Amino acid sequence: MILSDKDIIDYVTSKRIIIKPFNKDFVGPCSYDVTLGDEFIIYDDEVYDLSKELNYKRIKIKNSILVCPLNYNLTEEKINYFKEKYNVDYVVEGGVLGTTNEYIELPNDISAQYQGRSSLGRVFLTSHQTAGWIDAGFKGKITLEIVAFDKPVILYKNQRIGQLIFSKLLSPADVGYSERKT
Amino acid sequence: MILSDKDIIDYVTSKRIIIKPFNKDFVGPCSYDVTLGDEFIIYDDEVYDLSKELNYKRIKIKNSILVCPLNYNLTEEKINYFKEKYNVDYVVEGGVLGTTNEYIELPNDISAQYQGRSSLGRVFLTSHQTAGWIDAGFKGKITLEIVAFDKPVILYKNQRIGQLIFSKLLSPADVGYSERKT
Amino acid sequence: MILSDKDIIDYVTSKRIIIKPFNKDFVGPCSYDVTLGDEFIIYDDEVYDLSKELNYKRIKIKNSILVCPLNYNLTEEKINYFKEKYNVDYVVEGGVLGTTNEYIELPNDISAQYQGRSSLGRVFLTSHQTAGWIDAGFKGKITLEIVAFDKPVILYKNQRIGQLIFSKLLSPADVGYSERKT
Amino acid sequence: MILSDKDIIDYVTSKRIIIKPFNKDFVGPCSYDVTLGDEFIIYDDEVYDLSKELNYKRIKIKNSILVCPLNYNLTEEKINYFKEKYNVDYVVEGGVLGTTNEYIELPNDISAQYQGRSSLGRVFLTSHQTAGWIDAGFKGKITLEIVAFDKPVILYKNQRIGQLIFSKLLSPADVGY
Amino acid sequence: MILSDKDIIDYVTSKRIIIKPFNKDFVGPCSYDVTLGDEFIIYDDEVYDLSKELNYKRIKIKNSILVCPLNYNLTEEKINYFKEKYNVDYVVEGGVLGTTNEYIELPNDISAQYQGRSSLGRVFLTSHQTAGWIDAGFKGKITLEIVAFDKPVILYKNQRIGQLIFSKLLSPADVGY
Amino acid sequence: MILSDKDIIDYVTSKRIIIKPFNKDFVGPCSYDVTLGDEFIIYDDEVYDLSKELNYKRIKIKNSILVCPLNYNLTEEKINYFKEKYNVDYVVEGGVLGTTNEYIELPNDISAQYQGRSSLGRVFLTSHQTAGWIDAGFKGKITLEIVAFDKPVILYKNQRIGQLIFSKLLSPADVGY
Ligand SMILES: Nc1ccn([C@H]2C[C@H](O)[C@@H](COP(=O)(O)OP(=O)(O)OP(=O)(O)O)O2)c(=O)n1
Ligand SMILES: Nc1ccn([C@H]2C[C@H](O)[C@@H](COP(=O)(O)OP(=O)(O)OP(=O)(O)O)O2)c(=O)n1
Ligand SMILES: Nc1ccn([C@H]2C[C@H](O)[C@@H](COP(=O)(O)OP(=O)(O)OP(=O)(O)O)O2)c(=O)n1
Repeated sequence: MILSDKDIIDYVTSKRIIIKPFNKDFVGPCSYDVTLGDEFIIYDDEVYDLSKELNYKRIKIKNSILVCPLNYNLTEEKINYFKEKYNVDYVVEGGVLGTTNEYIELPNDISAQYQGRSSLGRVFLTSHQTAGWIDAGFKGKITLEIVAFDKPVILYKNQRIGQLIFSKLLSPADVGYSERKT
Repeated sequence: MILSDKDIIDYVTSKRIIIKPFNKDFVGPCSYDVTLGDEFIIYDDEVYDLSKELNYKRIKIKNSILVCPLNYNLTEEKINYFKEKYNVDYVVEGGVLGTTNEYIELPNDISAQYQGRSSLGRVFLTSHQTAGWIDAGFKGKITLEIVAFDKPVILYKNQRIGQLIFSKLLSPADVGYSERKT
Repeated sequence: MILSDKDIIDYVTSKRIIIKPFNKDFVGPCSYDVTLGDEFIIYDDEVYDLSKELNYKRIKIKNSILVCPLNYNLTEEKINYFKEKYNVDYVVEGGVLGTTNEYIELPNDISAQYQGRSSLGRVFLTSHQTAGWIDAGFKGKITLEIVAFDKPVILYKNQRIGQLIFSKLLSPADVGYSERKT
Repeated sequence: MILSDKDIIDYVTSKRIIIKPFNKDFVGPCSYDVTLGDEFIIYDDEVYDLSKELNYKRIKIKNSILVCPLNYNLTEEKINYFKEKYNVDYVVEGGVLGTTNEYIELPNDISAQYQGRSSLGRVFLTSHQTAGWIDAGFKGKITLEIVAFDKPVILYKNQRIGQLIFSKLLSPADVGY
Repeated sequence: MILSDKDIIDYVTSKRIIIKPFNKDFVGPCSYDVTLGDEFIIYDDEVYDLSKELNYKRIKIKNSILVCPLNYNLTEEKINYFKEKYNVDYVVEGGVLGTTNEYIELPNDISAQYQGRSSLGRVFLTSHQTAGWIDAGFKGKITLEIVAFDKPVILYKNQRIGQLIFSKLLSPADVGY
Repeated sequence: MILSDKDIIDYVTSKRIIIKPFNKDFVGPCSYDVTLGDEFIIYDDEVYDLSKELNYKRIKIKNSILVCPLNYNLTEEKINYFKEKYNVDYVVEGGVLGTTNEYIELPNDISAQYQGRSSLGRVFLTSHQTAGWIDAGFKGKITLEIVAFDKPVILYKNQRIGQLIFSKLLSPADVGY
């Protein structure tokens, strides 16, 4: 069973589900809208080998960024052309990592799924390529995997980028660890 | 909890969930198969800026369409080559918008998720790049975001293209508005 | 409602849900980790027409494989360069079919969703492009659709590749057929 | 998860839950009202020994019955007094077994609970001694255990006597029997 | 699906479930304790005929009441004996209607069941004849059907008398009434 | 959501729900049958005052007990008559407290309801005065409130006396106590 708006409000009110910052107007019929942070990550390696720590570069946009499909063959000329014509702060091609502004904490009886917003899916822009299910007990912001599959797409800082859908677990889960006191 | 075939039939029978047209043979163990409409949309802009109304072209296929991966570099020669060799009515590359033939209406206690069919996923053809969850209270046909990630794929008008999975909400949702009478 | 770790263990113990081979340490708060088999499939056709039986080649890796994004333009020189530098057994570009080592059987009251692991999504590598919901009653291994969307990614035989999330059905489903005896 | 009016309607429509006879007006927010049959059973043995076959007499009423609390001492004169004053066809004291008019069949994924009617509870008349849960897979009419705890109560043939609350099972049961 | 302490707290906080008055200390693992009001109702007619309007007397107690089993034969001397020995304000035999202090309102997606307090059950005192399920959409105080089955039992004004167990409905009900 | 036979089996196997002793044959479509212990408690005070400590006598039977309705007037001759005719070890009238043989422990996500056996309900014998819901987190044997409402009923040591219906909680409870 998926939590409706009424449930989302209840759980947030009692702190069963943490959402920071929380915006009551972001609560939908059965989901909670999340927004795009201004910090992005761009990898800098020939190939990705998870056995190692990948090399990357961190950038912060003032207002917007243009995400181009892979192999868009971006040149210095094309970049300045886009920045001037569309007033974007940064221009990237291929995959780029983003983050939600929202930090969340899930209880042991709730799992959440993140999904990119439909209006962006409509222009072939995704902010997550996997199902996006999150383990009960999870604490943190949501990492976004942004990729455009047709034409370059303009994304704006703080814009609604996706939604979290909350589902009840059949039973309380062992989140992986337990803590007590002296 | 996901609705089984028995539940799907019940809800459709009592009009709790509207599906038009409805085909009882499209009801699976825990989903409902939907079909591909003959109308598609192709955007025509350098970049996609959601602040504006995107430019596009509407096409209607007589029977089939060939969807090629992005940057397939389609030329007039290649198009006629495909149309003649595979008898396809249209040839496109990159993302293309489609629609289900089916129109649905969801009650305030049901959310639905659309997923592209497995047989097509098996050939790297997707008709939705996001989770595809639909808000309770939704009314309308399903918009498809079609993209091929390996080789061109032939799609046929009216073919089963995906499935809707229905989930119960924990509580009735506020669909966003309420209506009364004089 | 999604099954928690406690439920997963219960169902596996009573054989309601079959998982072979089963590793108790693969049970998470609300999912079960699956691993990557050593056999892969690569299609060999100009276009994919589902009306026919697609041509393909089966390969078996000794330890690892390098999955490059589509149109990576792999040459014999580049392949030997990768195999020597990263010690990979095979080098492929575009979509490649894989399989989980695990074979599963789902009861008539459970549906499962497969999702690629987050650590790999983080490097733009997916092992399924659709929602990945599996019908109740399903029996078999999970077919993986592997695609890299940014840079080549190294995958290792037997590594955890994704997770199965189990959901209860609202009612028992008709899996499609029934069997009796003389 | 208790079935709401809409769910009850759905399950009856698809024959997942059988209710014969069925009246849509008996469907409440989350229950289905059942009615009192005209047939009753009165045990005639000295004590109840479940290890033995119980003797009883079958009683059928035309319109109504007066249920008196145990030890009401129903003399021959008192019974006639009650029949003429309240127009009851039969007068009994202590326990009496009745039955719903409705015959039901439950699927392997539903369990139901029978509850006596609220209005009757308020006059200390009960139609069930136990909680009233009915196994998934059950088939049959519902046996009523009628007892009055304060003063005599008149029951009418075919009157609503209680309700069935339907609950979903977490998983399908093995209704082999 | 029965609501746990955390759920009850949430539903009361957002006013999905109304409970007036409300005391957080009455919230248990999966129920909410309710208390006994000082007002009771005693029927004064010879028999219960639901087809007619019932006559009754309104009784209000200051502190406590002694509930005796039916046919306890409460002579004038016995009543005074009980009042002086147990300091009860009123002595009654057989059934007596009471009410919870708490007024509740249930949403269209919740049904509740009232259950008599365990400690009282152990002394054979019941405060409800039926299963106790309350329709989704219900509004009002809970009517108590009090009867003692073994020996007289003293009940105190405002004491915890039972509990409400809340259950989720599978779907929203049509609480038009 | 009520647990089905398969769920009960799973929860007992993983020790989520403790039942000692446990017999797989007692698992029904959606319940678990419990049995009658040989120990009973009979209160010996004039009235029940929960504000005070209750006096009682401990009774243990070898094989069976005869439960008579209240005010059955069990003279010395009547008792011997019943013992010799029905081979019962003890004869009591009114309420008697019993206990299940089974000891249980419930997890923070399950609540259980005890219900008296159907066959016994049909002979107007009840083993619980309240609805019977048991808090999540509970540990212990189940106390039985036995009362006969029609005629004397013979109960046998170790016989199935009722059943436990297990329900899932919507969320985990805070079973601190
Ligand atoms: N008030 C009642 C009483 C009984 N029954 C039904 C359900 C029971 O399963 C059946 C009686 O079965 P048994 O005669 O076999 O009684 P048992 O005690 O021997 O078995 P069980 O405990 O399963 O009822 O009748 C009913 O619908 N309403
Ligand atoms: N112990 C009780 C008894 C009753 N009620 C409430 C719920 C009932 O719906 C209402 C009584 O309604 P009616 O007077 O209309 O009784 P009816 O039998 O005629 O209708 P119903 O079967 O719906 O109760 O009072 C309650 O909260 N506690
Ligand atoms: N038939 C019964 C009666 C009681 N109990 C258990 C569950 C109760 O929580 C406990 C009795 O607790 P108390 O002695 O504290 O009774 P109280 O009324 O004071 O508290 P509570 O209302 O929680 O029971 O015994 C049981 O399993 N079966």
